[PDB]
Amino acid sequence: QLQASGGGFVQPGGSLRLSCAALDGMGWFRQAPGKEREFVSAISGNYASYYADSVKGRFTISRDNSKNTVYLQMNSLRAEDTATYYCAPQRSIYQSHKPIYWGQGTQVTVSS
Amino acid sequence: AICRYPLGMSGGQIPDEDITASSQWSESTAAKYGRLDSEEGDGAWCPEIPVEPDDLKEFLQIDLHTLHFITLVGTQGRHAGGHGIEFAPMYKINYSRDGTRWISWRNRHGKQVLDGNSNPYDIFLKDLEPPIVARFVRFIPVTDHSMNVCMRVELYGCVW
Repeated sequence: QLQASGGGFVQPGGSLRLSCAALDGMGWFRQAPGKEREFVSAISGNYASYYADSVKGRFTISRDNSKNTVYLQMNSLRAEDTATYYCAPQRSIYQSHKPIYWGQGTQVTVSS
Repeated sequence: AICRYPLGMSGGQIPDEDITASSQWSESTAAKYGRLDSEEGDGAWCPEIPVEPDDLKEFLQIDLHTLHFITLVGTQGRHAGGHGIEFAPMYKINYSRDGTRWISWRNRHGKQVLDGNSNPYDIFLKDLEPPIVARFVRFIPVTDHSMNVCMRVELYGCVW
């Protein structure tokens, strides 16, 4: 179980850095109100980083091993990016059928 | 020339029955699930893994029924809505016109093995020069160590 933090209110065009700490496979997910949880980004373990088409170029993920915390710099934030953000460990097919227990997720509001 | 049309993997035009494979880890990871952009089942086709770099015996086979031109291929891993980790870092293309006689696709230079994915999410488009003329196409995941692979594919081209 991982704990996300660092959210708040931001004007369109703005920036925000989210944090997460308690695990190689790790992903960023968000829940917009009235929408289901969707994938935002992930860092694998030759550390491969990938982003959802909706956030490509604008967002960046990076893992700290001096602080055991993964960050998400969200640049050029638009209204659509309003959601409650979460982080969870990714799994192999061998562990695909194991329940997911989410943890804390911060509110990010991108309003003018 | 310009015949880069999707042949039916994500769209569903190539039906379930036309997609076969060497083996499957589970029913949810069956061959039929290896459709580009699909999130059905456990997110991809996964064989009774892992693939051995020495013994490359696993494959995903698509039966096109009529003879096509395959100018481009597209691959993806098991994104499973951000929860999947698996993908094929490399692969090779085998193809038949009768389903009996198999040809290994080779580049203008002579290399068989194509670079695969770097993650389970992003589509990687690999051009085929010379272009393939086949009724049957096989995707063989290729590795450097015994790793778990998963794939979602799409073939691009046109009919004869």
